Amino acid sequence: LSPNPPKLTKQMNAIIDTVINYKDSSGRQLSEVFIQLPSRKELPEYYELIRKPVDFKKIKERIRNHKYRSLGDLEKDVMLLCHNAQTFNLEGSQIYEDSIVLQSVFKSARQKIAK
Amino acid sequence: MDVFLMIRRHKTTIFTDAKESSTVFELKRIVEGILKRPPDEQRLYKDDQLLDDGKTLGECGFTSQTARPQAPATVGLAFRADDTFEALCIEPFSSPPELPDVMK
Amino acid sequence: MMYVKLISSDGHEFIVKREHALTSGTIKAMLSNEVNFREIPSHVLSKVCMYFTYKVRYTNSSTEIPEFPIAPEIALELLMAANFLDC
Amino acid sequence: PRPVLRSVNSREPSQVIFCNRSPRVVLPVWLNFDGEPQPYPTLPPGTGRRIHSYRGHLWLFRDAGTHDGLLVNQTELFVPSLNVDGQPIFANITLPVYTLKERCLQVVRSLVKPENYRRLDIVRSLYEDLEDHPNVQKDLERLTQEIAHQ
Ligand SMILES: Cc1ncsc1-c1ccc(CNC(=O)[C@@H]2C[C@@H](O)CN2C(=O)[C@@H](NC(=O)C2(F)CC2)C(C)(C)C)c(OCCOCC[NH+]2CCN(Cc3cn4c5cccc(Br)c5c(=O)nc4n3C)CC2)c1
Repeated sequence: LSPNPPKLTKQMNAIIDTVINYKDSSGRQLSEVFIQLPSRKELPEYYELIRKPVDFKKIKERIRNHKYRSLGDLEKDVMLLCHNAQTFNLEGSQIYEDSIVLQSVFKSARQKIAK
Repeated sequence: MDVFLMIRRHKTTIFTDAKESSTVFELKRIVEGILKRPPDEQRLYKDDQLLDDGKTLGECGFTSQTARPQAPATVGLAFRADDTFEALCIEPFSSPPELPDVMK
Repeated sequence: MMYVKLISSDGHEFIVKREHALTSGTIKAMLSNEVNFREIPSHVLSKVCMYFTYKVRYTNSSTEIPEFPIAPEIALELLMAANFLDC
Repeated sequence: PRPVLRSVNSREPSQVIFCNRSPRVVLPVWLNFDGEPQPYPTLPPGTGRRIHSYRGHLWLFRDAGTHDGLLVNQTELFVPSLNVDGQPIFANITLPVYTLKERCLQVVRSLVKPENYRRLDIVRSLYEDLEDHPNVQKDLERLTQEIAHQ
């Protein structure tokens, strides 16, 4: 019924909260644009290119509904979010640049919280 | 570097442009071509100060920030009459009406 | 250079270049050297002549275009003059 | 898609410099892939920013408050080309030489409220001209017609 222990769900949302609440030297929250994916009516070109769309709202939902069974499964989707943003927006974009720093903020937070 | 002026005398106003390095004498030759009075029968002023023939427009104080196309500088003009020169007289423009309540 | 005289309702004579005064469509029609305006006063007509200088100087120009200023008291009479002169 | 004036989904990045050289607060407007206008962050007078766009993307610039049309490189629209050897493309936003009638119209619009346009002592013709506020959609209708007519 509950496939994940309380400490696993505790440390999972502790890492994602560090990525979501992260702010650069300017004071801008990098995750802001990545929290809500745009609808098919707004950006149909996003769904034509991206096969597995994902945002931070679906990642927090997947922690709440126990879909990811480990930290590696959580990373699988946080890296997919960043690769979808890079693939869609391409090199040079602020969204592409924000994705790279959010990838390192997830890995340094996983290193910190777990070990 | 162009300077945009308003040469004024009584109820006459000439709109003209000149270079900042141009002299007051060269501006008197422009007035001669328009109003047919030679430079020796003219006196040009910036406010109440008489302008020297040898001085440039920039040396008199007419620059690109102070004499723009949309807000040109005024040059006072007085012509020779009989033997002496007339007093500098620039007839002012008419006043606009009171600003309405809708704009107030 | 070719010049034209523009006379206001209160008798002020404004000597502007022919090329500058040609900015207005109404002046183009009556002019083919003098032009009289019985309903445009001097303070409005002087501001219309300042627009003709601003028009010719900054149209098709690579220098920065500054704002053409209009004071709140002259805005209404200048609008009626602009509509009547087509500029 | 389908309108004549629209951005092309090129997927080819292009680095542009937006430079506001007007005394107005500028509103960059991007025409999306269906030709619909999208507002972008405003540029204060004299401000310049390096922005990221793509090849074949249509842009136009307006006054953020008044919606008056502005020029970009002495023209209505801006489409960035390809970065030749990683060089940025420059978009110089300037003020157009407005007609005296249109400039008079702007100043009276900024001083009077829309409800009091009929209260003025001006002729009938000028009330409709004053109520005809500038907007992106009408200038697009005029431009789509102009390049389709050409
Ligand atoms: C500073 C400044 N001063 C004056 S203008 C200016 C400026 C100029 C440009 C940009 C950013 N650049 C752009 O928006 C460019 C300009 C124009 O050329 C269109 N454009 C695009 O990027 C478009 N993109 C393209 O054409 C392609 F990507 C080549 C296909 C355009 C407009 C995007 C369709 C800017 O920045 C600020 C944020 O603006 C971003 C606007 N939104 C973001 C959400 N996004 C919607 C959105 C939400 N999300 C996600 C949400 C959750 C999770 C993820 Br994982 C994603 C994700 O991955 N991607 C997106 N997006 C995209 C729609 C677009 C400020």
